Amino acid sequence: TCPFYKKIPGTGFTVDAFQYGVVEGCTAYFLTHFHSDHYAGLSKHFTFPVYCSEITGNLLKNKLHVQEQYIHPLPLDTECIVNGVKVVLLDANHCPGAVMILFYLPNGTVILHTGDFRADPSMERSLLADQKVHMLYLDTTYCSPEYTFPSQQEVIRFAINTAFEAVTLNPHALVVCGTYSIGKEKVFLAIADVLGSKVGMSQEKYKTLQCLNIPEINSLITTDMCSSLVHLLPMMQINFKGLQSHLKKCGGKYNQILAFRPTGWTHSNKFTRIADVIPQTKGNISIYGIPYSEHSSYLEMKRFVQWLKPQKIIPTVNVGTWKSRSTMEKYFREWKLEAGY
Ligand code: NI
Repeated sequence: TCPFYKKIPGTGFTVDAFQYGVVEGCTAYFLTHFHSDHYAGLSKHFTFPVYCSEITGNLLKNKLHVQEQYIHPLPLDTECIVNGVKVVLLDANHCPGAVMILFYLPNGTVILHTGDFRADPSMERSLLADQKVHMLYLDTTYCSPEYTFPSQQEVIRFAINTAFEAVTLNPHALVVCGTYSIGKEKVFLAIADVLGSKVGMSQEKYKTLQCLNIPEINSLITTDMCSSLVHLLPMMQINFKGLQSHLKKCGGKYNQILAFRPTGWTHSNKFTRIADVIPQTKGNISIYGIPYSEHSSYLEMKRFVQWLKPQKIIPTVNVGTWKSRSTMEKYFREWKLEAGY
């Protein structure tokens, strides 16, 4: 059944709860972002109101074929009424179109649901600074102090310089970037841009990127692989076998591949800086794992929660085992005591 942590008390609202059949009493289904764990169950046959950002709305229409009448896009940073309840959507700093949702309850409670987020100090000067938040429904993906990672800016810097050097040493070297969902477009766009190429991809992925209101996008991407030296591939196909495979297809136009696997956290974060990264090599093919996260580090999450001073925190991630639940509850208490709320 739909779990309590997907239900908004005092409303008929649910968040990211599309795979339980009909949910009894739900009058509006909110969708935080277009990632399959969150949208799972949506299709052309859904006939209930979906509320989401304009970008997520494009993806529901064009990729899932949900019928326009059931898609209710809302502007960000704007007080809106939904079945008689004041709500605001805010940028979640996750993937394109991803939002947090502020619910203002008739009883006077204020609830923030973060969807998936990477906390940032910039959020401390959004509409959140304006009033008190009583309940936080929190993206707890990396809620443990071993989870450090560098800034997005540091990670893009590294990838830019790595690829530029490699291609300038060898003009017949091809760059490949893995993907399996939206998000992390900056990796392949910033590399494409330093190399004066467009990025080349399948027609399915091109369609996906054309929904995202990215400015000047027609100048940045293409479906003509031949014209491009930055290729996007399914993340599955980023390994030496599927790379060699792919290298055959380019027909002697390239003799080397330099490939990137944008990972979340991996255990070399606990010993190795971004400056000191190395790839896995097999001949003319190299693979860099780079830790580009679109989720909060443990410290970023800690700071956001200590700024917000919520009265109750309900985790939405890693809730499936008693050990995780108990560990999280400990950090929540530490934070509270350190900060005096
Ligand atoms: Ni996500």
